[PDB]
Amino acid sequence: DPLTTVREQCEQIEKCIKARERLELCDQRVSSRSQTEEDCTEELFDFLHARDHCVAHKLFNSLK
Amino acid sequence: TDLELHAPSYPWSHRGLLSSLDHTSIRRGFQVYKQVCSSCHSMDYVAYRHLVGVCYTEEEAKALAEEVEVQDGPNEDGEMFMRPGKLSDYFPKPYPNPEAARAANNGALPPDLSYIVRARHGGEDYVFSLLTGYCEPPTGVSLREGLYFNPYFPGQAIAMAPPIYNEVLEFDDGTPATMSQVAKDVCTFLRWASEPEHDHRKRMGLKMLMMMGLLLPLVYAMKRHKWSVLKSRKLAYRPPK
Amino acid sequence: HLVGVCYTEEEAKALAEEVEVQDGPNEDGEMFMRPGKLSDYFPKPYPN
Amino acid sequence: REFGHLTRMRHVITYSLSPFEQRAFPHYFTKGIPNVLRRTRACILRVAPPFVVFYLVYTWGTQEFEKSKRK
Amino acid sequence: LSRFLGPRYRELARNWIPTASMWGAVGAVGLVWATDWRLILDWVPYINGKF
Amino acid sequence: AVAASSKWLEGIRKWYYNAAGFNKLGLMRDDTIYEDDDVKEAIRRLPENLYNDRVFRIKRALDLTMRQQILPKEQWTKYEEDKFYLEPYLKEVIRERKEREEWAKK
Amino acid sequence: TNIRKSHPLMKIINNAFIDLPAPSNISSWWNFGSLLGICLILQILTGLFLAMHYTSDTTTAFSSVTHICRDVNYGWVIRYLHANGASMFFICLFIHVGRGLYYGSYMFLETWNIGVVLLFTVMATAFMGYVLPWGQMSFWGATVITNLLSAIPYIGTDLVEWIWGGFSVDKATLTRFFAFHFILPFIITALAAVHLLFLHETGSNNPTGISSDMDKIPFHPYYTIKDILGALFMMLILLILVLFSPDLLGDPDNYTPANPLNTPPHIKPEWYFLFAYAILRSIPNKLGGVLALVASILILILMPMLHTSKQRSMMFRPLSQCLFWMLVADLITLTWIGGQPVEHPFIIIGQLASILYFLIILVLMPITSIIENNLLKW
Ligand code: HEC
Ligand code: HEM
Ligand code: HEM
Ligand SMILES: COC(=O)N(OC)c1ccccc1COc1ccn(-c2ccc(Cl)cc2)n1
Repeated sequence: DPLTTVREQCEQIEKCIKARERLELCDQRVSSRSQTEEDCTEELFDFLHARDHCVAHKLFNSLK
Repeated sequence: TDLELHAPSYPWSHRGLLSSLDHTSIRRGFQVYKQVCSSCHSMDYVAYRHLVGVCYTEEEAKALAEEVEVQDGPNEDGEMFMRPGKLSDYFPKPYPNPEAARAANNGALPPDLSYIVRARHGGEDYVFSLLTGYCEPPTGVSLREGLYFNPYFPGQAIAMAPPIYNEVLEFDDGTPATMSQVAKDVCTFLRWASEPEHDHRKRMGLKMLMMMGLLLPLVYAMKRHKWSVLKSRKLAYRPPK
Repeated sequence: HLVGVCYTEEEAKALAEEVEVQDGPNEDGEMFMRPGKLSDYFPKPYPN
Repeated sequence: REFGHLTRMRHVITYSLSPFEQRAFPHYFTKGIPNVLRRTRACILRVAPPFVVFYLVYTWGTQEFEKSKRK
Repeated sequence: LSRFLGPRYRELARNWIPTASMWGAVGAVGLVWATDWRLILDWVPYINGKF
Repeated sequence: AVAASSKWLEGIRKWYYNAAGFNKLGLMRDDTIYEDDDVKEAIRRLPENLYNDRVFRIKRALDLTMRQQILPKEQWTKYEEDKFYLEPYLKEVIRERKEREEWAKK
Repeated sequence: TNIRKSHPLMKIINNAFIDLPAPSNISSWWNFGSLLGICLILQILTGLFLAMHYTSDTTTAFSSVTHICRDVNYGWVIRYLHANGASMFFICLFIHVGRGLYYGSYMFLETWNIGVVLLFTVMATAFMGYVLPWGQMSFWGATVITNLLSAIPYIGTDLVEWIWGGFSVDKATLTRFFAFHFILPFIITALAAVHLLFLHETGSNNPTGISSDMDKIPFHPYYTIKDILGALFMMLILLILVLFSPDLLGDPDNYTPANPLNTPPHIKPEWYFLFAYAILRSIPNKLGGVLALVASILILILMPMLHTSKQRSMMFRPLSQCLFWMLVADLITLTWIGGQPVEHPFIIIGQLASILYFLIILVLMPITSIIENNLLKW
């Protein structure tokens, strides 16, 4: 319950939006043709690494 | 070919050099192990004599191991006479067919937990960041049926289905049982389990630093006193001309 | 330890595949019976 | 090798003072701080340039390891 | 280098190289029973030394 | 033995004399030699005034290194004042060792 | 009538520690010889405890060590005193060897050669102590030694089978590794008394490289109080690593138990073997890699023969000081490479740094001393 609201404002950081937008720019690249195994685990690692950094700075105040 | 994700740094309440453990968050964290799991994970090195003093007095530890019923030894004309557990026990173990119980888990056996934060490259920051970090499988990643996409896993597809939602549990004192109050208490557990000497070596480290603050400038004063004879001497050369 | 002293190794296993003692457990089951596995001490009579 | 059988020496005089007649701590920051700066300057061009080249190889070696697993 | 140069150095080493197989072959017989060298106990048919 | 680099290679010799620092402790070049058996025979053959000068210069330099100090710059040993007092005695000791070695093989 | 000059046992102690003539300008780099004697005694009164409560078998080794940290009283402090006390021994050994290399102490030929024997014996001992706890790093680190030990073309296949207890990974493997680890620290204690008896014939070298027979002082009280102060500063650093971060020097994957269960994410030993593991791993031949492992430690015996300078130490040799610190920076590179995976940038780097370690000692150091001889007009 505090995690799902702390994770909300951590996405509108400018370091986290341009890790999100070309994750979804590559979404319509995989299901377009048949000659591909271009996965999206590289595009999602940079999202979660930029995001979960700022979550750890703030989450432990709202707990215990 | 793909990269890996490492857990960030969480400001634990025992992260400092002279910081103790919180003795209420281990009390709440034993029960996130006691009745959310032990259906997959043993902890084959901790007993209920290890829980008295840390977080219980002995009566609340005596009342447990009577929620479990394990198989004791033999007698004459009875064969495997049993009992509920004593407090000197590794209380149950989970699944039979040992080391091949992966048929219950689709070819991947979950490991023991009594040394799991010492055995990882993240400590208890890794256990927290994987237990609360499930995602949906992204585009192009095909999954064998029985795999769940966890980005904090080396193989990127753990056979772990997520074990916690919100209020799988309710504590004894009255505490909200959200998914982050969960897994913060069981990660203050599983670290005391790996290192039960945590608060004892930090209090002994304080007494060491105060004695060496007395013993060292005084031995350096005795050395400085003897060596001042050589440090102050003068030399002269007077040959016959 | 009886082989070469007073028996050869056949004539020896057949005396071990004559008594029935309790082995350990196996999954999809419990404590089962499997007789002499060529290396077994001599069976006691009393359980206590 | 005992003390009166070591070597031959002539025409040398030494003067000394008792340890109870002097200060155990003479000039400490007046003499000592400009002395440890002369010793640092005299050895810095011999010791330090090898460890700079280890630093440049270490940065090139960890950055070209990650610009191989990327795509 | 003229460190160990000379016709004297290999003159005493001329008359010792007959008894300098007391350096190498003595090491070769010094590791027959200290080692149990397995495939060079059939150097002779004579050593059936272990049962 | 090059006449074009007569002054240039003496600049590298004077630079190396100051980069090495036995002159800051008041030492001469022959004070710093490693004493093997040929050097120990040349010390025994020195006249009595050159022996006593060498013993005091070494003792004064060992005392400076104990204190981690050096001499004032006006008391440093100059480059064109360094006397190679041991080199004639050492060339004769080595020539005698090489004579006893050609005799032992011929 | 002075009893410390005439009693048969007291006069041995007096000549060794009390009335011994010593140079007056001896630095703090000469402290690490008595520190090595403190670390060796400490590893004996702490290995007493661990071998008491111990069982060495393929079924119970990983649990016999976890019994001591929790159940055995005062066992967490003594176990991590022993694991960090061996890291302390190896840092006091590399300082000690680099001192004698820098100041030309290898010219004491008999003392230097017993030292090279002492460096081999503690290296082989500590290898047979990390195999005892039986984790992932214990298994996969031991099973790369025997691949290069069975590469010995005649006797090697029956050599490894004689030391593995008899077949392979089994109960009795850890009865010959444990036997070769209880008794090897006592050959070191007898080799250290012989090591000091040869040094007593000449006395000590000093930082200038010049003989100091005109400036000797007694050992007591000047260096007895200086060796006690330096040992107190060593106990402060050791108890800080034990009481504040007892797992800083270590690997978490050796808490995962040993089994041929699965290949580990990496294979790496302790920090004081990472320079040696990096050299053999950069040779794609299991005979060429076991020869360059022994040639990286036994190359120290050629240091008296390769000396071409007219001076003894490196205090007045500025061109040779640059090469000494290039060698130290080359061993830092091999310690980093030896904990890296075998990938693209860490093979060309790890094999050029293996070449430069031998090029400095054999070729570059004897030529540079000759160049400095010509510049001083001898
Ligand atoms: C749905 C069953 C299940 C539940 C319940 C469960 N896990 Fe697991 N877990 C698994 C499986 C399956 C594995 C084996 C991983 C593999 O080999 O893919 C595993 C392994 C693990 C690992 C090791 C992962 C790694 O990266 O090494 C950790 C840590 C772990 N479990 C923690 C927990 C904790 C803490 C809980 C209690 C909140 C828990 N698990 C509850 C399924 C479960
Ligand atoms: C268990 C290992 C060792 C012990 C206990 C030990 C002990 C000592 C002691 C007490 C001294 C005299 C004090 C000092 O100068 O520090 C000394 C000096 C010396 N040691 Fe060691 N040592 C060990 C290993 C080695 C090694 C590995 C080497 C070289 C490869 C070595 C070579 C020397 C030399 C050359 C000296 C004389 C140095 C000098 O006077 O300048 N020793 N040792
Ligand atoms: C030169 C001295 C010594 C060195 C360098 C040394 C090194 C080591 C090392 C590296 C370990 C492994 C610890 C770990 O990985 O957790 C260890 C532990 C061990 N040592 Fe030693 N040791 C020395 C002395 C001794 C002595 C004197 C004994 C026996 C009397 C001994 C017996 C053992 C045993 C049984 C272990 C068990 C594993 C453990 O408890 O961690 N060692 N030592
Ligand atoms: C603390 O133990 C480890 O680090 N061990 O061994 C269990 C380990 C663990 C994992 C991988 C490799 C090793 C060993 O790697 C090396 C590399 C060189 N030596 C060596 C050993 C003895 C001698 Cl004489 C000379 C060289 N060992």
